[PDB]
Amino acid sequence: MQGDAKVIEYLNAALRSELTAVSQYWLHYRLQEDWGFGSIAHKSRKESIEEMHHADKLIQRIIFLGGHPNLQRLNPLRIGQTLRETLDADLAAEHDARTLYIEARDHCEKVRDYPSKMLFEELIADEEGHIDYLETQIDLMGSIGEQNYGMLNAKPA
Amino acid sequence: MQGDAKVIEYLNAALRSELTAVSQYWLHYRLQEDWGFGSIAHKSRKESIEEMHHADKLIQRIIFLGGHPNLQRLNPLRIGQTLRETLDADLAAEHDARTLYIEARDHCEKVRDYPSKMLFEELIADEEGHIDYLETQIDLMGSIGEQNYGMLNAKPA
Amino acid sequence: MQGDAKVIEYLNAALRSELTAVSQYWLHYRLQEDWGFGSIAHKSRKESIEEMHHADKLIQRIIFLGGHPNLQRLNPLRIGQTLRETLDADLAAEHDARTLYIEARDHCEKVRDYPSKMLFEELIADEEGHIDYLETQIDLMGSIGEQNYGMLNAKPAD
Amino acid sequence: MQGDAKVIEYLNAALRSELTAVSQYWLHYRLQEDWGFGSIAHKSRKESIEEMHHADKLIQRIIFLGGHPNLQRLNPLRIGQTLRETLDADLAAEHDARTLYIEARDHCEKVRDYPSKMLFEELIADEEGHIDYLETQIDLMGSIGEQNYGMLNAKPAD
Amino acid sequence: MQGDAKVIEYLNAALRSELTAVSQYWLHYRLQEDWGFGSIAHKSRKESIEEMHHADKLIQRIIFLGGHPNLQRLNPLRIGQTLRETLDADLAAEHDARTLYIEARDHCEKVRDYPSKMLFEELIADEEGHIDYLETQIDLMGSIGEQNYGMLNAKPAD
Amino acid sequence: MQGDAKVIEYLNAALRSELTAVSQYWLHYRLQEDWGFGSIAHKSRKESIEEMHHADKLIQRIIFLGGHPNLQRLNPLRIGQTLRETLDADLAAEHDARTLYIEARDHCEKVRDYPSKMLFEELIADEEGHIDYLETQIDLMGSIGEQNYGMLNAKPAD
Amino acid sequence: MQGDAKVIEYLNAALRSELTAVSQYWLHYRLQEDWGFGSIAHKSRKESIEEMHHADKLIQRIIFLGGHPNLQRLNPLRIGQTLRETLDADLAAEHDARTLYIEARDHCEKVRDYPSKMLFEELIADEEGHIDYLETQIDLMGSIGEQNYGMLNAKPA
Ligand code: HEM
Ligand code: HEM
Ligand code: HEM
Ligand SMILES: [Fe+3]
Ligand SMILES: [Fe+3]
Ligand SMILES: [Fe+3]
Ligand SMILES: [Fe+3]
Ligand SMILES: [Fe+3]
Ligand SMILES: [Fe+3]
Ligand SMILES: [Fe+3]
Repeated sequence: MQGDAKVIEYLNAALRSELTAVSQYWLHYRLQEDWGFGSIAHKSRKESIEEMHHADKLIQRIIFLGGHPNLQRLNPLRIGQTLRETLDADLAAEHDARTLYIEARDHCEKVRDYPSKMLFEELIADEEGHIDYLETQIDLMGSIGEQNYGMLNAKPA
Repeated sequence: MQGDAKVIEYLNAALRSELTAVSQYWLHYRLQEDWGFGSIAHKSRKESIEEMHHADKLIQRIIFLGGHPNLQRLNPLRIGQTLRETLDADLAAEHDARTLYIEARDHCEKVRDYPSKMLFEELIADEEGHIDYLETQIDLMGSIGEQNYGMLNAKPA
Repeated sequence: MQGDAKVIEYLNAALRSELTAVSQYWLHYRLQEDWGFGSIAHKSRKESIEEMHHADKLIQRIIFLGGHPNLQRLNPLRIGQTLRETLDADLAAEHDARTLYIEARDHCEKVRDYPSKMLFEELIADEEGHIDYLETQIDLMGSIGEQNYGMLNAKPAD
Repeated sequence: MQGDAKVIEYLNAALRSELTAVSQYWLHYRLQEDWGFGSIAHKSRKESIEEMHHADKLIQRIIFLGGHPNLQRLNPLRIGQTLRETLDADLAAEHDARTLYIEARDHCEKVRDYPSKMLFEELIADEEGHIDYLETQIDLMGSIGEQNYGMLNAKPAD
Repeated sequence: MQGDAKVIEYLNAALRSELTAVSQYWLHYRLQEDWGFGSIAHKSRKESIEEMHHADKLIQRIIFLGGHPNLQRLNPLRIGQTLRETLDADLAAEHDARTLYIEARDHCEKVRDYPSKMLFEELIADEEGHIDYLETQIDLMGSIGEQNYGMLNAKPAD
Repeated sequence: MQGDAKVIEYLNAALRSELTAVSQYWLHYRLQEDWGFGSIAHKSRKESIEEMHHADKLIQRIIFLGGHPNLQRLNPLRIGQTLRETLDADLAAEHDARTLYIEARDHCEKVRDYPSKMLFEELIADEEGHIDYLETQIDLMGSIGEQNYGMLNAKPAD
Repeated sequence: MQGDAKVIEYLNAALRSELTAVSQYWLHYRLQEDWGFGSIAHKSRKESIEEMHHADKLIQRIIFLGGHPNLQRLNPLRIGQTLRETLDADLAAEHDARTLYIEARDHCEKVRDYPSKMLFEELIADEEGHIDYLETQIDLMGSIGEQNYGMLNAKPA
């Protein structure tokens, strides 16, 4: 069924966002494990699959509203060089992503597209959940220090 | 059955004490886990539920003696800002709490209310048990140091 | 995640509201048992634990918004002595809570803090189903007598 | 091991008041049951059995102490003539023994017979459990009418 | 159902002699055990419990008959001072009650109270089982020396 | 938890008392087996391990009171050579212990150190049940002969 | 059966040695766990029970040779104040103990009491096993350092 011409645009921008978040944590998963931190790299992995199901949902919904999901392009990817940079790249991502999901959110009701609104309500809560978790790591880290952090976050033969 | 007008007062003061200890470790459970120390925050949690069953018992006993359990007010809550302050706030609490349970204890026999006395005997042993455990943490801590302590006490993705 | 300073005072209020509720539900639990009404007593035990999870959910979130929770105080408790007074009493508490919850949800909707909004909206349903329930006991009290209602909810001497 | 002369008879008045308890309780069981009130009849029965166990512990302790248990005569029993009277009559038997037990509990403190001392401190808590129970059964009875309580404690096809 | 006045007291002397039995037996259990003779102490205990059951049946029957059980006082008990004396003293308690039971068993025949009649004809066979038992334990004792019998009935690490 | 310096010397004494007991019980274990009395031997093995837990419970607590335990020494051991001398011997040790335990509990009651008090009170029951037991073997020795008692507790050549 | 009057003396001296080793590691088990190092305190415990079965064997054997096991006295107990002192007190013990079991060993054959010799062969191998393990700890320790050591060796709520 024909859907708000703008809700779709918003849903595409969103999709460009998760798809970015996907390649970015996936790429982080593989850097952290190769650095010796396979336990945060196990998380970085599940966070990527989580974003995977996010885009899946978004594409589902667009096609519903008779739109065309632009998968073709990503936004600018951030890649840390150090554990801490990895947790910032994610934090700064989840923040941008957020600001957007609300502004898109605040639009779906105006056009009275409510299920598409509570798919932003879902995402917002997810992201914020993800924000919660990132913050704690960076508190944890800059409390016990960046090496213990890594030890705590690695594994031995 | 009508009970010593004072044993009741004592039992209420006690109740005001556990109920304080409940909100204080519960609140600590949620601060420590958000700081990255979910493993001491798992203990802080069970210690709170332990105090939960304590108040439950106290209320049971008052109502027995035909008294009126004042749940309405708590004492002054202590909240650490740092792992160590968290383990002191608890220690100083368990100490006060103790001094009291004995003085109340020493009163139940005089008025010859013995089961109410051996409910202070229970609590005293509990608290002291809890004192035992706190002390060890603060020895452990100020031996291997405050960061290892936290690492030992946290968890990774 | 630096939260809106006004959102936090609303959640802090809901906290003091729920903590209050924990206590007043838990007291009626213990009075009812001792009076005899095993059953309704067992139900108030559980509705207290209900709140126990809500008080917690509030602390969780407040802390995440960078706020500082306040368990240091609670509101005026309504403790009945008859059985109907227990039900009247709980009702009034729920109504109060819901009036607060509806208001806090609107503040959040207006700061565009949506997850707090969905907490208060999931909070409202909670209290409202509670309400539905209580209004049924009192509904049933009117019908079968303020006395057969006690026996229904009384456990036998097992 | 030779006990304090007086401890070895506090034990024997506890034995006395326990055997009467046993008889009394068991009579009510058999009464409350012929009357129609099976459930409370059954509680009445469990409680006889718990005194059976007290009696035993007392007999045991005495013999360890080199004293001679006196199961010969038992106190005057109170037998109810209605359901309401049964609980009453059982509440006084209890109030007595609890009073007895304390007075003995501290004789033991004085002669330094701390395990006897503990026995009694334990026996108190069990007679207290029973009182809290009988009281509460009176509150309930009192409030849901002494006629419905009657029926809450019956059976039909059992 | 209103019983024959006399049947409703034969039942009550059987009740009497049964409760004494119970006490007596149980005392020997606790004695025979502090002495070292655990096994016979344990038989002594099972048998207390079987009288517990007789007492009950008697109490039941009386109440059906509209009579008032009299658990108030019990017969003079015979307490042994040696293992040999315990069995002796238990053998007379038995010879008595068996004698009592028959005399009552045919009162019942005469008033036509055939189920009471049967009760007693049953109680006989159970006191007979016990006699045959105590006798036989005397034969044995008598023959393998009253010192070995002692030990055949003991335990070591139990 | 800075403990009363006098409480600690009492627990230190109980420690030396129990450590002593461990050893003397464990020696009778090994002598009895070698003499033949498998059973009573197996029992002394276990009563030694009993103490093993008490010696431990003392160390635990002392350390918690901020004290310094002393395992460096023990008291004069009583080692019998006959089987009755083993039983006599253990008795005397228990009596000694209990006299110490009763005294230490009173010191604690008076410093208002209640958990140490409840340790010594739970310690007294321990030794007293032990006593009960030993006085039964010797009780049974008097009865069946100082010789059949050995055979009872002897294991056969399996 | 009557046994070498000296093998017995040696076996008693030995017994005085294990019994010393028993109270010493048991006492160490309880100090280390109260300091926050319950995982080395779990070992210190099993090492004590191991020595328990050692004395048990020794007493068995003496009584066999128609001797009288002197349980009455212990040697001078060592008690560390710090994890490291705990691992030295044990090391110095196991060393003394050793020197002795050989000298006793070297005597059982001369008097041609061979099973009593291969009970010293057992003990020697045990002790040396125990020596092996202590050494490794003190290498491990004075390599990663005394705090990591303790962290590695403790546990959290
Ligand atoms: C009068 C005060 C309270 C009493 C008497 C009480 C009592 C209890 C009891 C008895 C249980 C578990 C039953 C069992 O398994 O044995 C329980 C569970 C629980 N309590 Fe409370 N409680 C009190 C207040 C609180 C507070 C202030 C909180 C925190 C806001 C809280 C949070 C919880 C939670 C979350 C559980 C379930 C376990 C879980 O899901 O984590 N309670 N309580
Ligand atoms: C002399 C004092 C008495 C003592 C020490 C005593 C002891 C006991 C004990 C120990 C049990 C079961 C405990 C177990 O299973 O370990 C029991 C059950 C029973 N009691 Fe007694 N009793 C006494 C007197 C009585 C009396 C007066 C009655 C009333 C008729 C009675 C009737 C029964 C019956 C019928 C049972 C079997 C119930 C069952 O366990 O299924 N007893 N008693
Ligand atoms: C002659 C001296 C001792 C001997 C021969 C001895 C022997 C034994 C043996 C053989 C076992 C376990 C049986 C098995 O499962 O294989 C044991 C267990 C035990 N031992 Fe001893 N022991 C002695 C002294 C001590 C001391 C001084 C303590 C500490 C105070 C102690 C504390 C324990 C404890 C607590 C257990 C049971 C496990 C536990 O609950 O932690 N023992 N002993
Ligand atoms: Fe997302
Ligand atoms: Fe507590
Ligand atoms: Fe709620
Ligand atoms: Fe009782
Ligand atoms: Fe019979
Ligand atoms: Fe002991
Ligand atoms: Fe060794």
